[PDB]
Amino acid sequence: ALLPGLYLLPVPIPYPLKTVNLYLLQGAGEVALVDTALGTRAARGALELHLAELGLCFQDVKTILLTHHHPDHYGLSGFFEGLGARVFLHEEEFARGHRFWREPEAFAEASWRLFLDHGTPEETVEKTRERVHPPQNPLPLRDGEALEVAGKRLRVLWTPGHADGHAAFYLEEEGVLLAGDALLEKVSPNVGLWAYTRENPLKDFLRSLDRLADLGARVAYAGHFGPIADVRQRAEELKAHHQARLEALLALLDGPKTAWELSLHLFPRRFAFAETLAHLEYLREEGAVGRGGPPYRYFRR
Ligand SMILES: [Zn+2]
Ligand SMILES: [Zn+2]
Repeated sequence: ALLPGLYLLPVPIPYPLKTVNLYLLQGAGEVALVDTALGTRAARGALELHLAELGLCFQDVKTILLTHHHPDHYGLSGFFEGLGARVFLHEEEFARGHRFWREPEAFAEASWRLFLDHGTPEETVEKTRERVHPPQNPLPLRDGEALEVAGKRLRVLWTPGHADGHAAFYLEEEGVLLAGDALLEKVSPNVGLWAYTRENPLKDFLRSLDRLADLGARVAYAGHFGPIADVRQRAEELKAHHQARLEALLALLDGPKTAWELSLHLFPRRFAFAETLAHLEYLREEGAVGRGGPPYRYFRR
């Protein structure tokens, strides 16, 4: 129990992060989940056992609050919805990451072309899609809106970057931030440029870190790894981290290079590619780099 009626629920995931952190809220006769893991036997089983420990079934969870559309957070939302749960998702996900799951053919060609144009040589995504149960009627959340959930009051903080409609949930009185993947303690959360992403995802991400830095939160519980005791400090560390990565990427451009080959050294794979692309497009917008093609080869001015 992180607070009375607020519980950390670690769930195994078949991705390099290995474990996703879900948050269970119980109170005032209500039960809610922040994030849902995904449809594997190991993930479903772990979540069931967690709920059982609290005396609950899947069917007891009537409210779902999603930080973002990534499979490790969004994967079981449609399952819970099928049992009668109400699913909440930030509005900016709807035409992007949410559409990606709902309409497999909406971004398919662009997704592959983005890889190919940026030097990727000739699916795990299909395996992922099989583990994802998209909600049919999710309700759009808005930045700054206030939710009364299980006796607690949560402020919706739109924090784009890691995902377009990424939302953190902030308990203002307690100063407790449910950060999702906008902030992590050990590594940087991915900032990837995908076919459905906003124009400059890294710029969004750094502005989101600024927003969280000035928030005044007393503690952050994120989507992965351990608790974050000093939120401003970690936000400032992730700022500095990406500044170092930008400098590192500039150094790697000793000649014209593709995003694929660059991603091997900037990250000594799919996520590495998208992150590298995000950093390149940030640099290009600033004018620090240019590109020929397609096939795109980036160079340092
Ligand atoms: Zn994520
Ligand atoms: Zn995650």
